Formats: sequence, structure tokens, C-alpha cells
Amino acid sequence: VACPDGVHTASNAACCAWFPVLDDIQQNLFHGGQCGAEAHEALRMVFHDSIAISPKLQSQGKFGGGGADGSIITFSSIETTYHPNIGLDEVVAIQKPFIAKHGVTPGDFIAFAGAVGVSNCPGAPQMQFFLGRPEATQAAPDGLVPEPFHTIDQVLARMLDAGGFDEIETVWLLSAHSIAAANDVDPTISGLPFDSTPGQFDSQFFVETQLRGTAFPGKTGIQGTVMSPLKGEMRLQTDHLFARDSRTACEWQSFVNNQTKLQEDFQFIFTALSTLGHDMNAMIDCSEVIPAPKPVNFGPSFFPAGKTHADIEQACASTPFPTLITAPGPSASVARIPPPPSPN
Amino acid sequence: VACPDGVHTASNAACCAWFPVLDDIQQNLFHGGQCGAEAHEALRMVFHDSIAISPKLQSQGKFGGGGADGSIITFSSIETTYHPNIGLDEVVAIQKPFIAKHGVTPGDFIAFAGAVGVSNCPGAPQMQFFLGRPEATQAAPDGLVPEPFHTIDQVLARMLDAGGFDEIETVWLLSAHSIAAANDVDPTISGLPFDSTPGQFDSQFFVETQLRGTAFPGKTGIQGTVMSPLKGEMRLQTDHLFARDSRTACEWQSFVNNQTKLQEDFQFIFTALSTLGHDMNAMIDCSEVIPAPKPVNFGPSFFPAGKTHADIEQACASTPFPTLITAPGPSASVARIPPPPSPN
Ligand code: HEM
Ligand code: HEM
Ligand SMILES: *[C@@H]1O[C@H](CO[C@H]2O[C@@H](C)[C@@H](O)[C@@H](O)[C@@H]2O)[C@@H](O[C@@H]2O[C@H](CO)[C@@H](O)[C@H](O)[C@H]2NC(C)=O)[C@H](O)[C@H]1NC(C)=O
Ligand SMILES: *[C@H]1O[C@H](CO)[C@@H](O[C@H]2O[C@H](CO)[C@@H](O)[C@H](O)[C@@H]2O)[C@H](O)[C@@H]1O
Ligand SMILES: *[C@@H]1O[C@H](CO)[C@@H](O)[C@H](O)[C@H]1NC(C)=O
Ligand SMILES: *[C@H]1O[C@H](CO)[C@@H](O)[C@H](O)[C@@H]1O
Ligand SMILES: *[C@H]1O[C@H](CO)[C@@H](O)[C@H](O)[C@@H]1O
Ligand SMILES: *[C@H]1O[C@H](CO)[C@@H](O)[C@H](O)[C@@H]1O
Ligand SMILES: *[C@H]1O[C@H](CO)[C@@H](O)[C@H](O)[C@@H]1O
Ligand SMILES: *[C@H]1O[C@H](CO)[C@@H](O)[C@H](O)[C@@H]1O
Ligand SMILES: [Ca+2]
Ligand SMILES: [Ca+2]
Ligand SMILES: [Ca+2]
Ligand SMILES: [Ca+2]
Repeated sequence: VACPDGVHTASNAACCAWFPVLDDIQQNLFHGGQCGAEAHEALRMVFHDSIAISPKLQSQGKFGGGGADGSIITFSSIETTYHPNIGLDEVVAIQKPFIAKHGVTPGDFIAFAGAVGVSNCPGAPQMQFFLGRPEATQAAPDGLVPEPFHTIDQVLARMLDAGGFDEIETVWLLSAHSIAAANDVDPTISGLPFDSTPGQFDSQFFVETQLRGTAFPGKTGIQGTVMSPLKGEMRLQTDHLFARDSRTACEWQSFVNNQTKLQEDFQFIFTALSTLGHDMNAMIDCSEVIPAPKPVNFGPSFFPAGKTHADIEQACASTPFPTLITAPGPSASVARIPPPPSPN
Repeated sequence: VACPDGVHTASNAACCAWFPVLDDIQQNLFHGGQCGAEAHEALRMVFHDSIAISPKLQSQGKFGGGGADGSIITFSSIETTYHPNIGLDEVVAIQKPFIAKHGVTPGDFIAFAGAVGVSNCPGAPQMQFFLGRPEATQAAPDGLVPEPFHTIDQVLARMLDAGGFDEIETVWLLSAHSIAAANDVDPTISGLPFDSTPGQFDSQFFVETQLRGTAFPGKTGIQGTVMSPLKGEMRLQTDHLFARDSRTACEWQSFVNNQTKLQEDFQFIFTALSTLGHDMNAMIDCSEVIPAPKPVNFGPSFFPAGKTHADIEQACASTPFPTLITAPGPSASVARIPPPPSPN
């Protein structure tokens, strides 16, 4: 169908209005389509907005939250005070102007920006975008977003309540930490990545969390973190535990050297996550507006410079960690990703 | 020496003025230290400024140019009209204000910007900076910067006249095409990279130019270009010929899988190029102002997705092209690097 603008075409008229939002954010939020601080922040926003849903609280007569309803923006003055949501007050502040200019809901904007932000990362899957998330009525309660100091059992339970995500699917979701940094965990350094390739959607996160830890990247012993294997890299205690837990270890290892599996799983689970609190069959598929992802321009998984197969703590009992190629050069260090400055 | 900053430190007081220049271009020219369009442009400037020097014209009583003297900016009205300098008028226009703002010489600024620009690219060597290039007195004549349709013999003569670079050293200087795109060779499309990793100072350029060429990326038969092996990648005819010439083929192949050789050679030759027309001995070493290069966060050289050792056109007779690992995913395609918008 021809859009009213005379310029675009869409298989559903409701999709028309997203073309202008795409051009605006590619240019002004992601600074020319980068997989940078803003793209990583857009993906974290999808998770903090979406997982705040609890059939278990609902069943007890309590509001368990609306899932993917943009409540983190509409009710940011409540929701960004929660400890799991640290730093999102500034992310809301960067995203607000775009929502206002385009007259779209905060919920649909979050899912759209998260999908477009991921597509800018080499190795990303083709991302989907389902449309139809009315404004939130109420703020989600606290206690719904997982913390890096929670036990594996506590995280697995929350995930299963929120969305019926088992432990296999939870491992797939954590693929998101392959394009991510920590700005607010270590008070002395902001922008410490979780893998040595925060600008690439790959399996380095799955390789590097399996290495033995040798030091804290900044301030020593922060709760929710453990020693990481590389200077400049942060390791969260949960990611450390998932890589070594008997229920999840082999799934964790399965992404090592399997970019195809990584893409397929994440493409699926991201659609599941972004539509929590809604009926997908009642939403409009505007996936056609999301651009083709940046192509892979990297080889197979590797051991960072200075590390060998001997540095691997094997945890998958049925399958031994593969013997990967070591990167060239001097012992690896990871460069920081400085966060955006306050607003515009 | 304490810098009359009340802050910084340098071994030579003349180096303190470059700290402020650093900060300004890192944020405003390179848009937060990236290895993007402007960083690539700054490196191209070094070459186009420095190589316009000719002992052979001088000995005939003609001005052969001043080498690294900033003449491409002082005399932009003349130099940027030469065919080999296509697109450099927009680059001069972008660089001029910083020069005016900090009151440094144009030649010193060009070398400083190119060193800083390259250090932003993962895989780069530690870059040097020698200070002391007085303003140009005259515009270099034309006929001094190589063209992609020139023969190997002609390019080699030109380089040997200019700075005494043999065929070996010429192969090293061409490592710069590992972090570069063509904005103006195909009139149909700008930003076509020469390797599939324009944001990494690596050996993919040396791998990729050796693959059999299969299609033109835009318009067919453009002068000074040949068929490249991947959609979205341009292959220059000089680059094609160097990979296959008996004089240069083995030196070209020596960089495949030798990140260390790649770095050491380029560190050296870049210093050699940037001081053409001056006595390095009378220059101040201000290398301590240049940031440590972004670390390697990539594995060994690889064949792009869809290519194998079978696709390589062997040119080095003494050493066969190594069997590299093939990248994951579907047949590789190369994403464009859009040029900066024209401030005129
Ligand atoms: C399930 C257990 C999880 C826990 C304990 C956890 C923990 C964290 C922590 C503590 C940070 C740093 C935040 C800051 O410093 O302000 C982080 C950031 C990040 N997380 Fe998670 N996370 C979980 C799962 C997820 C999931 C499933 C995704 C989304 C699909 C997600 C996407 C992100 C990304 C993209 C960032 C980086 C933000 C940016 O770079 O600014 N995380 N997470
Ligand atoms: C000596 C034979 C060489 C030839 C024939 C040549 C040819 C070219 C051509 C035709 C382009 C595209 C320009 C345009 O489309 O505007 C280009 C870009 C580039 N060249 Fe060379 N070049 C040579 C050597 C070098 C060397 C020695 C260096 C620096 C040390 C260099 C640095 C670059 C860079 C970094 C760019 C990309 C510019 C940006 O992306 O905008 N070139 N080269
Ligand atoms: C990475 O590079 C150095 C540089 O050496 C040579 O690389 C060859 C492929 C060759 O074509 C030639 O042009 C170049 O000089 C490799 O070998 C080194 O040889 C030099 C000379 O004395 C030394 O600088 C190095 O220390 C020496 N290495 C050793 C082990 O002696 C080096 O071997 C190479 N690595 C690989 C992967 O081959
Ligand atoms: C590296 O090893 C390979 C074996 O995988 C050899 O390559 C053979 O196969 C190539 C296609 O993969 C082909 O182009 C080549 O000529 C060989 O027949 C290669 O010689 C190296 O020894
Ligand atoms: C990669 O994952 C696929 C599933 O998507 C699986 O069949 C295959 O065994 C895995 N291969 C590797 C290289 O581990
Ligand atoms: C080599 O040194 C680097 C830089 O200190 C570390 O990041 C790495 O673990 C190894 O010790
Ligand atoms: C390790 O060192 C690198 C360079 O080796 C830095 O970029 C990084 O911040 C880390 O401290
Ligand atoms: C596979 O396909 C791509 C096109 O997507 C080419 O770049 C490549 O050369 C191979 O044929
Ligand atoms: C081919 O190149 C190799 C590098 O792999 C050299 O060692 C050899 O002598 C020949 O020139
Ligand atoms: C091959 O495909 C990529 C994206 O998949 C493009 O960006 C490129 O220009 C080429 O057509
Ligand atoms: Ca919500
Ligand atoms: Ca990564
Ligand atoms: Ca000059
Ligand atoms: Ca490259």
C-alpha cells in the first residue's frame, strides 16, 4: 500500500509512520547507525521495560506490571529509582525527545529503538518489530528486574514467572551482554565492557566468561562482580555462575564458534521478550521497517591475546571446550565505551 | 617538564600545546575517538601533503614541492584542483578551523591528525609525532601524487624519487588502504571500502586483494579500478597489480597473518613519510602526546564468508598463501562508510 506521505510503501498502513522515526534515530540517536553507547542503552531499555511483569503477583491480587508498555519512560520518576534500573534515568532523558516529536507511544518506541540499535551491530540477526503497545496505566513494582548479585535459582525463577522462559531460553537472552558495558557498577570507571567486542554481536562473551578470572578491572570486590580475565573487562557474578552451573553450562558453551545458532536464538527470544504483556497476534508486524543488519566482518571465535585453552574452566560435562585460535599481539586489554554526556 | 597548563607533563615544553589540540579533534573531528570517515581522511591528507616533493624536479631547476609542509591546506585553491587530490577540498575545509583555532602550522596539524586518527583504529601501532613544519611558501606542482590507473613502474619511480622508498617500503605504505574507502572513484556510490574491515588496522586488505575478482561494485569498468571479490568493496587497479607483481607479491603476502610485522613496518614508514622535506634531527619528538592505540580485538586473518583458499590467486612463488579460516554466515557483503556532509 502507498503511504499517505507519497514517499514510502508498506504492507500495512500502520507501518508508514515508522519510516520517519527510523531516519531520525539512525542519524541523531545512534549517530549515523553506530553500535555504540546509545544502541547498547536501547537494548537494555527493552529488557528493563519488558521483564517487569508477574503473573505470580497478579494472582495474589497485586499489580505485577504491564510488561512491554513503556512504563519505564511514562513512570520514570518511580521506575528509574529502583536499584536494578541504575543509570536509566539518563537513557529515558535521551529517548524522550524522539518520542515527543513523533507522537508514538513510549512502549512501541522502546521496542523499535532496541531492534534498530541491535541491527547496527555486525553479526546481528534480522530483527523484528511488532507494533501496538498502549501507554502504561501504572508503574511496575520493584523486585522484578534481576540483579548481578542474585543466585542462579532466583534469576531462573523470575524469568520463568515473567515470561515462561526456561533456563535454556535465559542463556539465549544473556547473548545481549555481547554488546554491552557497565557504566554504573564500578564507581571509579564507567564504560567497562562485558566482552572484548562490545561493537559486535558475536560469541566473545561466551568465550571470555569461561576463562579463569585474574583481577578486578577497577575497584576491588564490588558486590555483583567477580574477577575478570582481561584488564578493562567487567565480569558480573551472574554471568560467571551461568557459565559454570550444571543446568546452563553446556547451553552457554554451545554459542562458542556458532554464530548461526547465536543469531537464530536471539532473533526469536528478542521477539518473545519485546511482546510480554501483549498478544502478538493482535499486533501489527512492521518488521519491514527495520533495516538489514550490518554484515559479519569477523572470523570464528578466538582466545584473546595472551590466553590459551589452558585458561578455560571447562564446565560443560558432555562437550569439552573447543580449541580456538589465539588473537595476535600483546596480552589483551579492553578499551572503555564512554557513556553519552547528559542529553541532546 | 610541567606544562604551563598547570596540568600536563611533557619532556619538551613545545609538546604541551598539543594536549588541547588532542582533546579538541578527538571529540570534534573524530567524533569521540572513532576510526571513521574523518580518521581515514586525516591519514589520506598525510600522503597527499607529504609525497608532493621531487629531488628530480629540483635538480632541473623547477620547484619540486616542500613535502610535509602543509601546502595542501595553505594552497588548497591550487592543490585540491589536481586530479589525484579529488575530495580533499572538503577535507581541508573541515580541518582548517582547528588550525586557526589553536594556531599551529598546517603541516604540523596534518601529521598530528593523521597519527591520532590511525591510533583510533584497533590493531594500530603506537604512532609517532615529530614537531616542526613551517608554513609552505609555494604550492606543490601537479604530477606528484600517484593515480590508480598508473602502472606499477610509474608508481615505484615516483615513490623512489620522493623519499627513497623501494618496492618493499611501498608495499608497507599501502597498509593504509586497510583503513579506507573510495568516496569519489565511482560516481554512483560513495564510501566503498578497500577491505571488509575499514575500522580495523589489520591484514584483510592483503587477504582480499589476493582473491579472484568477480564483480564491479557499482558502475562497470571505471578507470583505475578492477572487479573486486565482494559486493560493496572497491578494488583499485594499482592494489590489484601490486598483489600480483613479482617484485611486490611476496611482501604483500607476508602481512597475511602477521599483525606484528604489519604494525612495526607501518610505524616506521609512517614516520618516514611525515617528515619528508625536513631534518628529523632538527624536529622535536612529541610522540608522548599521541594516545596508546586501540587494542587488537580481532583474531587471525580470515577468508570472508563464502571464500576459501580455492579463491586465492597465488602470486608469491616462494611461499604459498596460508590456509586461513572462513568467517561465519552467508556470503560476505561490505557495508559502505558514508562520507561526512560537505561544509560548503
Ligand atoms: C538476566 C540477568 C541479568 C542481569 C543480572 C543483568 C545485569 C546487568 C548489569 C548490572 C549491567 C550494567 C548496568 C549499569 O552499569 O548501569 C547490564 C547492562 C546491560 N544489559 Fe544486562 N542483565 C541481565 C540480563 C540482560 C538481558 C536479558 C538483556 C537484554 C536482552 C540485557 C541487556 C543489557 C545491555 C545491552 C547492557 C549494556 C548497557 C549499556 O551498555 O549502557 N541484560 N546488565
Ligand atoms: C601509492 C599509491 C596509491 C594510490 C594510487 C592511491 C589511491 C587512492 C584512491 C584512488 C583513493 C580513493 C580517493 C577518493 O575516492 O577520493 C584512496 C584512498 C585512501 N588512501 Fe590511497 N593511494 C595510494 C597510496 C596511499 C598511501 C601511501 C596512503 C597513506 C599512507 C593512502 C591513504 C589512503 C586513505 C587512508 C584513503 C581513504 C580516504 C577516506 O577514506 O576518505 N593511500 N587512495
Ligand atoms: C612476522 O614478521 C616477522 C618479520 O619478518 C619477515 O616476515 C616474512 C614473512 C618475510 O616475508 C619478510 O619480508 C619479513 O622480514 C617474522 O620473522 C622475523 O624475521 C625478522 C628478521 O630478522 C625479525 O624481525 C623477527 O623477529 C623474525 N621472527 C623470528 C621468529 O625470528 C615473524 O616470524 C613473522 N611471524 C610469522 C607468523 O611468520
Ligand atoms: C592450506 O590447506 C589447504 C587444505 O584445506 C590447501 O588448500 C587446498 O584447497 C584449496 C581450497 O580450500 C585450494 O585452493 C588449494 O590450491 C589446495 O588444493 C592449501 O594448499 C594450504 O596448504
Ligand atoms: C551450531 O548450532 C547448530 C544449531 O543452530 C547445530 O546443529 C551445530 O551442531 C552447531 N555447530 C557447531 C559449529 O558447534
Ligand atoms: C596480559 O596482560 C593483559 C594486560 O595487562 C591482561 O589483560 C591479560 O589478562 C594478560 O595478563
Ligand atoms: C588495558 O589496556 C588497553 C591498552 O593496552 C586500554 O585501552 C584499556 O583501558 C585497558 O586498561
Ligand atoms: C557471495 O555473495 C556475496 C553477495 O552477497 C558476494 O560478495 C560474494 O563474493 C559471494 O559470491
Ligand atoms: C615466501 O614468504 C615467506 C613468508 O611466509 C618467506 O618466509 C619466504 O622466504 C618466501 O619469501
Ligand atoms: C552487501 O550487503 C550489505 C548488507 O547485507 C550491504 O550493506 C552492502 O552494500 C552489499 O550490498
Ligand atoms: Ca514496563
Ligand atoms: Ca561482542
Ligand atoms: Ca605538501
Ligand atoms: Ca582493515
